[PDB]
Amino acid sequence: NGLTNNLSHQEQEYLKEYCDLITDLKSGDLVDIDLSGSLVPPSDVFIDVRVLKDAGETEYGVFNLIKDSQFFVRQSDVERLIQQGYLQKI
Amino acid sequence: SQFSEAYNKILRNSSSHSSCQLCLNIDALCATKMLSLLFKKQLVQSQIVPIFGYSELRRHYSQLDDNINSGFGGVIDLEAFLEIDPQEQSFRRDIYVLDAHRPWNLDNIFGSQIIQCFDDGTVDDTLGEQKEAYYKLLELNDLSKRKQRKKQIHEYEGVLEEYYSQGTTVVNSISAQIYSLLSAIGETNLSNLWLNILGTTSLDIAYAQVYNRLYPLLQDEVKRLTPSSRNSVKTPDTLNIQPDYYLFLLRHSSLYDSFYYSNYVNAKLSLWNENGKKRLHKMFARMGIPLSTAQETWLYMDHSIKRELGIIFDKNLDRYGLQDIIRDGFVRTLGYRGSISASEFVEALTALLEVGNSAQKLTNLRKRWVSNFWLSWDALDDRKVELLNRGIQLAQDLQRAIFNTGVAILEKKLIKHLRIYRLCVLQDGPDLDLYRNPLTLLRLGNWLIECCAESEDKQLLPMVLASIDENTDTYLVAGLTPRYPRGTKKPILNNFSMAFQQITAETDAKVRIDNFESSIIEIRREDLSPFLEKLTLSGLL
Amino acid sequence: VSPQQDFSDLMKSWKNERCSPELLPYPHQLMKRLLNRISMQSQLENISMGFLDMQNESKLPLLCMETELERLKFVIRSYIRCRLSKIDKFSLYLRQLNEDENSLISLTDLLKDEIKYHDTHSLIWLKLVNDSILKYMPEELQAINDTEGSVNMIDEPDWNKFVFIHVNGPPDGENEFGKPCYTVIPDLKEEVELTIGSIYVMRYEVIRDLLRDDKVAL
Amino acid sequence: LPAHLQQTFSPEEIQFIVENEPIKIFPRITWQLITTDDKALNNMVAMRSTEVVLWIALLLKQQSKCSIVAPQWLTTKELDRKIQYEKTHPDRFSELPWNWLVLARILFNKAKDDFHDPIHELRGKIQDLREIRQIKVLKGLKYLNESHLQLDNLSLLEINELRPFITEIMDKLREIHTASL
Amino acid sequence: DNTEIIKSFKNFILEFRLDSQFIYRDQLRNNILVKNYSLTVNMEHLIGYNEDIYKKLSDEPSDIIPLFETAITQVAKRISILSN
Repeated sequence: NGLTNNLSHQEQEYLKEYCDLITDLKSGDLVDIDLSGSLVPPSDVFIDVRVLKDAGETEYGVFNLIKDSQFFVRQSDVERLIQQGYLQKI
Repeated sequence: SQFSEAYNKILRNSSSHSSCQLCLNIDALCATKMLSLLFKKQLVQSQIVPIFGYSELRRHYSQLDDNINSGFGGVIDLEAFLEIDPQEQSFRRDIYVLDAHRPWNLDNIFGSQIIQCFDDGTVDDTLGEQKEAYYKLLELNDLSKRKQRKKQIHEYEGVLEEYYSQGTTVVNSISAQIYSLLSAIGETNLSNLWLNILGTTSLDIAYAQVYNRLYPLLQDEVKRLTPSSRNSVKTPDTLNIQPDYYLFLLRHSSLYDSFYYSNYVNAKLSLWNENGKKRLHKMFARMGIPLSTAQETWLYMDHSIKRELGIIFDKNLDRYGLQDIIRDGFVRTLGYRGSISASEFVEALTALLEVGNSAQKLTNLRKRWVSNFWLSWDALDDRKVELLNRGIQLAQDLQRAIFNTGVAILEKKLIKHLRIYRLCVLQDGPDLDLYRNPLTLLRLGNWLIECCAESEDKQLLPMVLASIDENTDTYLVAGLTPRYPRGTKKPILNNFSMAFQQITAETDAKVRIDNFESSIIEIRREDLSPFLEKLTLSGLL
Repeated sequence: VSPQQDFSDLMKSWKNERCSPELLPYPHQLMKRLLNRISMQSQLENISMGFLDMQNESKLPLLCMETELERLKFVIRSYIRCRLSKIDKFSLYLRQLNEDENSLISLTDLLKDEIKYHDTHSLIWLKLVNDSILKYMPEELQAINDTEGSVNMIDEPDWNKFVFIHVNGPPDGENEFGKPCYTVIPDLKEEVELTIGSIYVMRYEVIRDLLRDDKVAL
Repeated sequence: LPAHLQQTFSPEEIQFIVENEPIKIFPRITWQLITTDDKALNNMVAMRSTEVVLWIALLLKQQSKCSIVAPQWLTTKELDRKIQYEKTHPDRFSELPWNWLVLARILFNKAKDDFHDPIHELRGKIQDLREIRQIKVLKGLKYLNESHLQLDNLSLLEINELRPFITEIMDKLREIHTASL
Repeated sequence: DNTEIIKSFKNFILEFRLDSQFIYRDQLRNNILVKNYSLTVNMEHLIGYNEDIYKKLSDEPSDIIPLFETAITQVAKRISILSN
């Protein structure tokens, strides 16, 4: 998050309230956090990522996501798209 | 225009926040990789487009393009294909067209819109015909001078009709000029230089021709960079010239199989037939090599057999007329894992391109062909050997099937030895799936073309080829041209582009020009027969 | 108050945080001033937006600046998320520690985002355990805490656990008695003792005083 | 909740820690980062020594705008005297820069060009001395009991990876022992 | 002489280095702690190493087996100290 059905309903109830609660804390910071992801320290600064079944597609500029097209781009937007599994190589 | 200032102009147009915004030939890949590496070194981000479809480009460029400020195109004009329609000197967007084929499209040089002509510094030439194709053409007692003017106009139009209607072929290796340009700036990269050599070796199937005098140019680079004066043993990290031979799969396979699958040795020794079989063993009997010795891997063969190989070749192969073979071709030194001639790595990588992977299935398969390209682009690195060895061995699997089906074709003699042109078709046979790739049939046709005619006088003739399995008689038919055995004697090049334009201008029912390369076209067999009839007559050649 | 030292102490406290098995005082006095300073430089982007306006060069410190911003932001992300995790594991006992008079209450000094997530998470947690197993809530079993036996909701204030530690302390130019270095202490065994150049792993309890005093690295 | 390690620091995390190290360089130039701790300095004269933090030097080296000077302590003869001192000291783990492992890994990536023939030379030495250090750790490691652990001199990387073992064992020892009372 | 061959294979395990990694010393350093008391060498890598060494192994196997056993045990003694 990011940025089943077989399991008991009580879990989903707790789950939905938990995710709503963590979004409340995300609203609190306003730091920004972005505390659920970005686990690996960055370097340096640009990376080459390849598309994973995404076409597509936008943040700051629309980059026109194209299936099976590898790029050379900074870590930033990659962090968001990787959460959806749309990017493959890191 | 000069490359340097244009290059600086793209640098000026490169860095932006938000960024940025700007198949078969290996000759282009080398140039891409070297320049790509240069800009990544300078951290210049940009888009990478793996073009496949000749007409698909209109479905993509014209679809999603918003903030964009900045081997194909020498034939088709993109101005008509896109409909850019000049909008405001200082136009907002430019499109780079990298192409080595000549003659240039008329709309390319003159009626300059996205170009930024890439002609520098290759074809000057002259080629003074385009001057009268534009300067005279524009802007186009009075009845006499008016009829004189109209007559001269039609005269120049008649001259220009020859131009742009003739077979398109590559003139020279782009990598040479690009490396010269890069070296002008002073950069000499051991990697990049070897890659330049790789690209030049890639097109050797189409002779050299200038490449024969471009040998010292590469040799100069070999002199300008000297890894060591003397050993410097080993060193553990890190090219060299060697007496190379046209023989195929030299280093990873038995000398026996090397000739067995050799395309050059094939027709001369008539390997498909049994007569030359004993003649082959006879060549080994001259070499004094035991049959079991020939079957061993090149690595474990005795040192004596190694050092004496070239002298033995000099003392035996001449009997069969093989005297002109030994060449000083370059050999890379990566040290510890062993040296390989650029030619062999080229064959393996191209083999990696073709294997090692209603209309929706065909497009899906086309998508899979493009999918296999990135595996090759990834394969260009030296350190990633794991994947490379798979393609290296699969190359042998292909060559095995090539020479096998070849013998099958030799027994039935399906060739129609006509005076106009030879025509053939493979309507049925085992392992037809491999024939889907045009490149399969490209080299396959080449393997036939040199086989049926060595020459073997007289009058080398073009071959026709096709195959289909499903998708309602696709029958890809690719053009094929004769190969001379060193005896460019004439500027012949090609014929078919004009003929394809003439027949495609007729009723053209079910015909698909979807193939990016002009030489190959999809056609229904039902309609391929009249297509042949119209091809025979009126014969344009 | 020096940004250099603030950043030094930032990484310092981050390391101290991750090594420590249990909670530490909340440094709002510092955390706040830094969260503001980063938002200042963070907004300060403006020169980059104004740079596109001059069009009808050296962006090196620009993206370097941005880089260090997010980089330090990473550091603090691990720091905070780590504290949250620790609280999740210690939640029952920390609230029970809030119940007790002595010594230092949870509140804000030792612990705002934390207390909110604490109480809320514990709340919905109680709703999750309650609605599931305690329904079905026997009279004596109605309490979710130490009965006693065995036990629960008492874990895990263990200060006895061994952890790596490194002697480092402010120089006089106190407790340095010589000959080579400081200082003198197990309950059942004696001093070993210590030297500034070498790490001596021992009980986290005896060194707790020094961590409060900031006299030993982790 | 990353869960990893959670006790150990990730190797890449300790690499993130060593990013903080200052180092001398030789810039190609002949700024005023407002971020945090550099605060320095005016445009430096070409081929002149100036101390700067590690990661910025990595940046400048990626753009090749600086000429990194090799650390003076890293000289083969000095490692020879270290290995000498090691063969005669069964107990002491004497001198290590303590961050030197990751340094050498990084310096050989790019800074390799400035050094004089490090290739097939010191690389072997550092490996050799590394493993003899590891085993000397093992020889002192067999002695392990509460309450003392001889930590003496070691590069932080190896200490980090060996952490789970000793840390989780000693607790058991102390527990059973004190608990027996 | 006799010891030159031992020196050649000790200079093989200790002084081979492919791109950024040495492999055979790591093979032996893993195998002693495991209590293997053995070693495996890919002969194709040996042909990849040198040319005179392989023909020497090619000529007299019964004579060159002990120089391997000696080169195995001399390296094995440093790691044996490291390991009666």
